[PDB]
Amino acid sequence: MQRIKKGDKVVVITGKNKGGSGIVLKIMPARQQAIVEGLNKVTRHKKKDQTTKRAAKQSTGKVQQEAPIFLSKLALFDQKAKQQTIGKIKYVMDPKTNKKTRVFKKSNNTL
Amino acid sequence: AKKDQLTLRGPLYGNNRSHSKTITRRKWNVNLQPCKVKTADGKTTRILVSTRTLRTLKKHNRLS
RNA sequence: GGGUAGGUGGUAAGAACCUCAGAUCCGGAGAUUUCCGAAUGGAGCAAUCCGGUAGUUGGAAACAGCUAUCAUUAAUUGAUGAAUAAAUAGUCAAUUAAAGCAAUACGUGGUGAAGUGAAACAUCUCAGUAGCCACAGGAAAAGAAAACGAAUGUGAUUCCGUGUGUAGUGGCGAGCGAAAGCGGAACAGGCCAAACUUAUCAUUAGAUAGGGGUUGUAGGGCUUGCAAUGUGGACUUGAAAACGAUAGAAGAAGCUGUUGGAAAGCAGCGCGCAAAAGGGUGAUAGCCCCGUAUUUGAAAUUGUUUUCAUACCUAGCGAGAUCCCUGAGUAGCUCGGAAAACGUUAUUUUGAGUGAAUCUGCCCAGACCAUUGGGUAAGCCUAAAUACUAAUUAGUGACCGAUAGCGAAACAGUACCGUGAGGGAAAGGUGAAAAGAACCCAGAGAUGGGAGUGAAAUAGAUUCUGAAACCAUAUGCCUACAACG
RNA sequence: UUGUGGUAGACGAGCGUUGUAUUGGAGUUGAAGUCAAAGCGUGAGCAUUGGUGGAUCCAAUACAAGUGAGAAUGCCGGCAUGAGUAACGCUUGGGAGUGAGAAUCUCCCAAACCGAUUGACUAAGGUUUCCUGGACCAGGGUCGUCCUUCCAGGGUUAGUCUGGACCUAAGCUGAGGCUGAAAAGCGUAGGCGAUGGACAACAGGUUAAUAUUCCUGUACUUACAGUUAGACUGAUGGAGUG
RNA sequence: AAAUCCAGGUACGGGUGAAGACACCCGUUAGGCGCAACGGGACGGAAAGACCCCGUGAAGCUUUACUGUAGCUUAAUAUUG
Ligand SMILES: [Mg+2]
Ligand SMILES: [Mg+2]
Ligand SMILES: [Mg+2]
Ligand SMILES: [Mg+2]
Ligand SMILES: [Mg+2]
Ligand SMILES: [Mg+2]
Ligand SMILES: [Mg+2]
Ligand SMILES: [Mg+2]
Ligand SMILES: [Mg+2]
Ligand SMILES: [Mg+2]
Ligand SMILES: [Mg+2]
Ligand SMILES: [Mg+2]
Ligand SMILES: [Mg+2]
Ligand SMILES: [Mg+2]
Ligand SMILES: [Mg+2]
Ligand SMILES: [Mg+2]
Ligand SMILES: [Mg+2]
Ligand SMILES: [Mg+2]
Ligand SMILES: [Mg+2]
Ligand SMILES: [Mg+2]
Ligand SMILES: [Mg+2]
Ligand SMILES: [Mg+2]
Ligand SMILES: [Mg+2]
Ligand SMILES: [Mg+2]
Ligand SMILES: [Mg+2]
Ligand SMILES: [Mg+2]
Ligand SMILES: [Mg+2]
Ligand SMILES: [Mg+2]
Ligand SMILES: [Mg+2]
Ligand SMILES: [Mg+2]
Ligand SMILES: [Mg+2]
Ligand SMILES: [Mg+2]
Ligand SMILES: [Mg+2]
Ligand SMILES: [Mg+2]
Ligand SMILES: [Mg+2]
Ligand SMILES: [Mg+2]
Ligand SMILES: [Mg+2]
Ligand SMILES: [Mg+2]
Ligand SMILES: [Mg+2]
Ligand SMILES: [Mg+2]
Ligand SMILES: [Mg+2]
Ligand SMILES: [Mg+2]
Ligand SMILES: [Mg+2]
Ligand SMILES: [Mg+2]
Ligand SMILES: [Mg+2]
Ligand SMILES: [Mg+2]
Ligand SMILES: [Mg+2]
Ligand SMILES: [Mg+2]
Ligand SMILES: [Mg+2]
Ligand SMILES: [Mg+2]
Ligand SMILES: [Mg+2]
Repeated sequence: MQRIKKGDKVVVITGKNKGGSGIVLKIMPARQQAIVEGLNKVTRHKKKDQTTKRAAKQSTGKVQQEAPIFLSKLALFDQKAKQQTIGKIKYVMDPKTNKKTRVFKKSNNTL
Repeated sequence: AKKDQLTLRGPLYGNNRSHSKTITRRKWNVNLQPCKVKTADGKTTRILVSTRTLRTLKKHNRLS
């Protein structure tokens, strides 16, 4: 399975942004990146191009989007625990459904 | 080729040594001669064999 | 089958979809596989043209779709059949194999030079090398003594060390150079012909298919007895098990502060280890991530080994007879060559000619003869150690790091040169992240100057660092009566 | 105390580069590289500081070398000198327009050369160079708003034309077959092979680019089937013509 | 653009010198730098002299040079009575 999936809450443990909590919107496995909303906001200088029906307007000024972040800098956020902390996860397989599930190793919380 | 038809024995390549031991490549050819071999009273083919094989056939009462 | 939550190959954003009834992706097994090309229906200037035959569907037929088949050679079988009665030659049909390519590498065989050295050159060397051709194989070749050789000797072949640069061989010059013995790697010995016998061929068999036999301290056959039902193979089919190969699963351990754009660096306090190999993460991380040590797992295909059964092959010691068999244009010999270290010679081989004997036999022990001794030619097959790497997996380097390393780090045998064979380059690095510079000014525009992003824009796509030669600008000094390495 | 010129040459002692092995040390508070400066050594050589640079490097003792560049009419790359020099490879003037910019682009009027040709149709070859619009990185021996250059789109219509589905010449290939150490060479029957033979379409119009091909008009030729009438049909071979 | 180019700030007379000097010795002359000319010199440039000699160099050709050989011719022997 994968450490980070599309949807789970995640934070950053290194870089300029420390303790930045967000939701992963999309995961690129090949480049080992991850787009997390609200973090790594870059502002491309949007030019103007008019060669299509939609390009006839293409209103783009100082649009702030999302920059991808290396998957190593991401860490899963705990929610079930009363005192939330950042830890590592296991890949135990519960015989109830025989499906692999991530479980933290500093607690007993699933996913 | 200049070779027997019963056997496959062909030419023999060697050296032509003379006085002063000068080397020149030469070829010994087999004594190919025409002969007719009867086989069950028929097919008297005019095969081309060497004299050695001809002598063998003669001593074998023309058997091949 | 594995495995998930993403995917629609790269220069590549966007549009439109697919995907939790399990996608994309990885592995095993299959399906489809245009035309040229061994090309093989015929041709031909390769990737084109022109068909025949037998079916089947439309048409009223020509015709047009949709299928299968149609080359040559060799072997076997059957039919037909000339000169010429029979019979062959030939013709036709059916079945089975062969064609070709490559691994710039190893093997065998045929053919086979020259540059060069000898300080010239012809014998000789180079060299049985290069090249040309034929045939393979996973290795090939060789192979079970008519042997070595001088002894109370060894007992197939192959490869390594030594014997030794020794005995020898050489216009005795340049040079060439073993075979014994000894120490090692591996080790395996089998099977036909003839006798004798069985059955069948107008049985003129001198032929076909069986039993019997495979040799040297001679063997086998002929007749007559004892002991045998085993051990072992280079061996066929099956069944079972084990060890693997082709995807994978799990896989421990860290926070704080400081410089900094960014920590993983530094410092403090800790922790894990059968994991301190490595890669990435904004600098230099055992504890951030992927992994590694370790424990594991295969539906399907495939490799090795073992066990059981089952085919095939595989068996000792006597007696008497005194009879038969033991590989012929063969071994020798003569005339020309060659192989062996030998420049031809005892041994091996052959183009021409001639030509033996049959265990009281034949060959050998460097001319040759006698004594002694060794061995059984003229028939075949043979695993292992040995030679090599185009390719698949893992890994290593006191090997290279864009003039180096393969000619080729990039789309290189490309661009390009030549009618053709053939010859044959150069060229890598923005930044952690394109956040690749919106906007303003001059300009026709590229572009430049600001602004903005960024730690850095003198990192700006001309994109790591940026040397010298070379070209320009400038502070200071000197230079227009002056013969200048 | 005696000495210390020196080529060929002999001998001895050292420096420097890259990497490896053992020790220690420095480095985003800035390593290598790289530039400058008024330093230290007997020599190869070695430091200090500052600028640029952005991640490795240094000292000691040993070890191994693709280990030291000024010359080879040396190889490769760059840049000078000659020198803004020779040369720019046969064809004039003006008006109007476009354009930011015009001797060179567009149009018009002349002018000058070709006129058995610089005119027109095609074979061979070339392979999109053809037409339209746009552009002025590069190429054009100047310039360029323009080009046979570049970009985007488009363009080649056959029963009668040129060649196959027809035929042969020189010649090539060639089952069998002959010859030859091998590869192969020769060659019969067959099969290819035009630069030749046989074979039915002419006139006009149309698009920016095609036209005996598309359109209009009028024709012709060869096959197959049905039908009417007449006739016995007559080749893979013989003969004539070709 | 081009061949060329050791670095140049590149006079003349007599002498000297590897024997014919822009550069040496002794004298004479000459302000710095161009442009257009013409060729005296720079033993000017282009071509590792083709002439000559040397090399125990190469190649072509010739002959009663040497050693061989294709081909031609003669004899023995086998096919061969
Ligand atoms: Mg010779
Ligand atoms: Mg599946
Ligand atoms: Mg020679
Ligand atoms: Mg010599
Ligand atoms: Mg010599
Ligand atoms: Mg073998
Ligand atoms: Mg895992
Ligand atoms: Mg882990
Ligand atoms: Mg690390
Ligand atoms: Mg003998
Ligand atoms: Mg020899
Ligand atoms: Mg005996
Ligand atoms: Mg003797
Ligand atoms: Mg024998
Ligand atoms: Mg290279
Ligand atoms: Mg380079
Ligand atoms: Mg070409
Ligand atoms: Mg700028
Ligand atoms: Mg530059
Ligand atoms: Mg640079
Ligand atoms: Mg003055
Ligand atoms: Mg004066
Ligand atoms: Mg003077
Ligand atoms: Mg002076
Ligand atoms: Mg001295
Ligand atoms: Mg070192
Ligand atoms: Mg520095
Ligand atoms: Mg060197
Ligand atoms: Mg030059
Ligand atoms: Mg100049
Ligand atoms: Mg001049
Ligand atoms: Mg002039
Ligand atoms: Mg001029
Ligand atoms: Mg002109
Ligand atoms: Mg003019
Ligand atoms: Mg005129
Ligand atoms: Mg013309
Ligand atoms: Mg073109
Ligand atoms: Mg045009
Ligand atoms: Mg235009
Ligand atoms: Mg121009
Ligand atoms: Mg028509
Ligand atoms: Mg034809
Ligand atoms: Mg013609
Ligand atoms: Mg036209
Ligand atoms: Mg120049
Ligand atoms: Mg003198
Ligand atoms: Mg000379
Ligand atoms: Mg000579
Ligand atoms: Mg010579
Ligand atoms: Mg004669």
